[PDB]
Amino acid sequence: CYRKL
Amino acid sequence: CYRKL
Amino acid sequence: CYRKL
Amino acid sequence: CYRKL
Amino acid sequence: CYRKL
Amino acid sequence: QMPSLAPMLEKVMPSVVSINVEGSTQKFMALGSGVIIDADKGYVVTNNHVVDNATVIKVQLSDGRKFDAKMVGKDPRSDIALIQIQNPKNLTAIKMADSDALRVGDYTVAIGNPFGLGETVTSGIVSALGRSGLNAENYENFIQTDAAINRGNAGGALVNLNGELIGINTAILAPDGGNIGIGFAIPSNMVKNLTSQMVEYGQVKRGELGIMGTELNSELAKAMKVDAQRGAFVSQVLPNSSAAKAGIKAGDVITSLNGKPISSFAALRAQVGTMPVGSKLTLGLLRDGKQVNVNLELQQSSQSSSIFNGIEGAEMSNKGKDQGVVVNNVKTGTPAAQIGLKKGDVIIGANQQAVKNIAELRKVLDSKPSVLALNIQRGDSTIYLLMQ
Amino acid sequence: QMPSLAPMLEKVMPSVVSINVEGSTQKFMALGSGVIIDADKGYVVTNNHVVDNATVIKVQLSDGRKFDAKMVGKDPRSDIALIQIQNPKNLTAIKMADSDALRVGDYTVAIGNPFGLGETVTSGIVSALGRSGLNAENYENFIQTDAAINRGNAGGALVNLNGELIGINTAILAPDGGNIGIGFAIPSNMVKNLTSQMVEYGQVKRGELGIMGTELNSELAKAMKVDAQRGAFVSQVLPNSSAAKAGIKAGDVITSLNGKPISSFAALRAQVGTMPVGSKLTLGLLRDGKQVNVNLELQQSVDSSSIFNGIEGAEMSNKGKDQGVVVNNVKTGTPAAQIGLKKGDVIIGANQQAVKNIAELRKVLDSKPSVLALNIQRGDSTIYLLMQ
Amino acid sequence: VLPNSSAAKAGIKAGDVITSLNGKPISSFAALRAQVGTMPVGSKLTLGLLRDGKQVNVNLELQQSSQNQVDSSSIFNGIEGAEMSNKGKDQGVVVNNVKTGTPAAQIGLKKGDVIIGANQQAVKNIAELRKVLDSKPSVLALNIQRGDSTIYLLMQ
Repeated sequence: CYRKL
Repeated sequence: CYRKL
Repeated sequence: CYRKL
Repeated sequence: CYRKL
Repeated sequence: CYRKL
Repeated sequence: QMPSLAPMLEKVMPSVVSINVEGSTQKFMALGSGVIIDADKGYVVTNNHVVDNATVIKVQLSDGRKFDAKMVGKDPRSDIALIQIQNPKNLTAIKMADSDALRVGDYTVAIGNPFGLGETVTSGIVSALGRSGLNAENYENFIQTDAAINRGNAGGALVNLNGELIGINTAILAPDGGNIGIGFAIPSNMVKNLTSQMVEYGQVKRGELGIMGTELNSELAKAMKVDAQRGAFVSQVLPNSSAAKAGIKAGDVITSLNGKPISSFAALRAQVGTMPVGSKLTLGLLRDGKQVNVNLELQQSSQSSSIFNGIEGAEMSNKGKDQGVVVNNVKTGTPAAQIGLKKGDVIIGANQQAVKNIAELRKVLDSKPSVLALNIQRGDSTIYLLMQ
Repeated sequence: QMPSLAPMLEKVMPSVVSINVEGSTQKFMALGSGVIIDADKGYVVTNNHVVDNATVIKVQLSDGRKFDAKMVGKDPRSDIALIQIQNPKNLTAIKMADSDALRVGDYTVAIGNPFGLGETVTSGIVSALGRSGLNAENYENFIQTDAAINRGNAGGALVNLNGELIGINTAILAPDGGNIGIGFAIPSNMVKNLTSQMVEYGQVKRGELGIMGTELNSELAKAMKVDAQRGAFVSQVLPNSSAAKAGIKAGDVITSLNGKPISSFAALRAQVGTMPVGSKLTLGLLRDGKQVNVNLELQQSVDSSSIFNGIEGAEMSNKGKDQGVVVNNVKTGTPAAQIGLKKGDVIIGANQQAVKNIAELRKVLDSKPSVLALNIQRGDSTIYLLMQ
Repeated sequence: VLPNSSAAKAGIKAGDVITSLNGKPISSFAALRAQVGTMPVGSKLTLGLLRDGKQVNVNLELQQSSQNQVDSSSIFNGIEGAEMSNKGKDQGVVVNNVKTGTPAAQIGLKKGDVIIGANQQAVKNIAELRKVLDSKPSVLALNIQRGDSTIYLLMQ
């Protein structure tokens, strides 16, 4: 699960 | 399952 | 309803 | 439903 | 299981 | 001109009866079926679990005639019971067939009283022979059939197309209490031998050969380098046993009975477990891949419910020479241990009358007094136990 | 003298076997029946729903012999699998008959192993033909029978009075898990076509004619001024398909296949779903009340779950000539869209390994790494996707 | 890396591994997320990469968010669930994200809305919006536009 900074 | 009469 | 064996 | 041959 | 005769 | 089973059935159906019984243990009522064995004497076979703990026995014929019946024998190991009609008047006996010639594929007709509706006829075929495994302690060599059989068919007849009795419908395999096409019946040859013993003695004289064993699967068959993938495997022979006197050793594999192939150990145990003492039979053995035949003769094996007719849980027999009725063993929580009697007790007398054997004792059980006083002795001590 | 079925069974029953299965998924053990198709090669047909995800498979004959068997083919769309006995020694095969000559009213004999009790035979008749609908995606042309069939009968043989294989017992209609007299079997002619592809190729070469359709009811025949009330209604013919190349137009009604009438579209669909690609057959058509016959020749015939096992909902294929795995279309809310896949992506590689097509992809899926890193590209961008 | 992103402009490629921030090693991705989520916009920092077993250092500078900049809460002091940002040059506040089951979507806010005005005052940016919410009006009449249409949404 990639999240935005 | 197994039963009598 | 329908069954297998 | 639409079935295919 | 061993049975007798 | 149409093929039908009605011509045979109008002959045999009167020989099939229904059984109404009332008893208690907490009063209950149940019902089963039965087959006229001796039309003259009034002998009707049924399942022992149909007549277990039974006070009153009423039978209704196919034609609606009512009679009264009394217990004759009972055998919970094989679930075969025999009763006798009081005042037998105008009966029709049934022909018996040789079940050892039965083949899977033969047509079968089941006759009983499912749900007390009356004599109900169903059809089927022999599903299999020698089926067993419902209760490992019973002498079970059941015949499987797709004949519709439900509660009430118990003690009913399984017959062939010529009206000959092949088996007594006994139990079914039903996950829902309703027949799914799997019924089991006790073959005639078994019931033939069992009844004949109950006719003379009221009990079955259990004779044994004195051998131990277990089932032969293909796994163990490979281990002993024996070709047969099924049969009876000889574990050991007891000393002074008929097998020891005949020449049977450990490591043998039983394959046939009187030439008739063996289906399993479980069937073979029930086969001879019902034959009367002294029955001369031949067996086929297989030791070291070499076929051997031996001839044998059964021997005696020397071993409460059968005597009270209502108090179970205590095996008892006679003692020495006119030494009373010693009780062999008692089960915990049964109608016998509920009155105090324990294993080792020796019933010497009752109600001011001495008891040398089981026959002298039942002379008081038939006297049916209001209160009973059992003068047993535990060890060298003198005690009493009271009932009713 | 009595009629009996034992003579046929004594020669045919050795052909029927019982199957014991061990697998894992939550490890499980299952049991059923099988049929020897080729005695020499040891090919044994069974139900595919019996042998799925099975690690250890042992097969026990009618006489009690145990073997180990290995998988040969499987086809869940028709529920037929083929196993091979290891060390086939002294087996008995079954002769298969032409099921397309079967008629409602023929006597049937079922053979199987209900509840692991053993080889159990029951009798019945052909209730109906062409039955389908228990699982609409499956190719089912079931024969209905009142022959008794319970849990474990699966993979068993359905034979006529001569012992020739007519069908493979598959499923029952039991709201309570016990038989009530409705068994379904897949006709032998379908089993004969489905087994023959697993012998040569190990899978089924699914062929297509290239037409859409649905069942013909009595209401539709009135609108189309068609006489026949049952059959296959041609919605359309697909371009460059075998059927289109053959002269089939929309609005036609199919009536026969190889001279044999057709029971239903869902039954006709099951027929060809078993025949190998290119089989030349004859069709009965009906356009404007005139019969037209045509010979045909199947043509050859993608999801993410076809190369995934668990992740569906994204249409994908190869790009150009060794240009990666392009994504055709994705539905928002699928196991592929749950991991971010979008329509138009171009899979370049994964885990530092280049990917030119589905074949180079499937070379690394078999390596089964713990975590996967796809090097796909969306437009001018280069992105990554992770799995497991 | 997103297009027109400082990382893309700095020379950062996908599949790389970050190891340090300003020299201080990074414990995890979630920890770095919290580090930079507090740094003021334009904060100049240095990063340490590991690509094909090669160490890389980069100078970078924080940028604003044209997507999911300002969530609803910090403006209304009680209404969450709507991430929003400015449009064009004083062309309103488009809502980037609306959460399912939150106080913002409970009044009907969807993605794509473009707020032009509210309570007879044209609204061009989040400051002009907050300039009316500090007035704390009893009821709020939003002259937003969804698509080519000009609609209204009410509050309190």
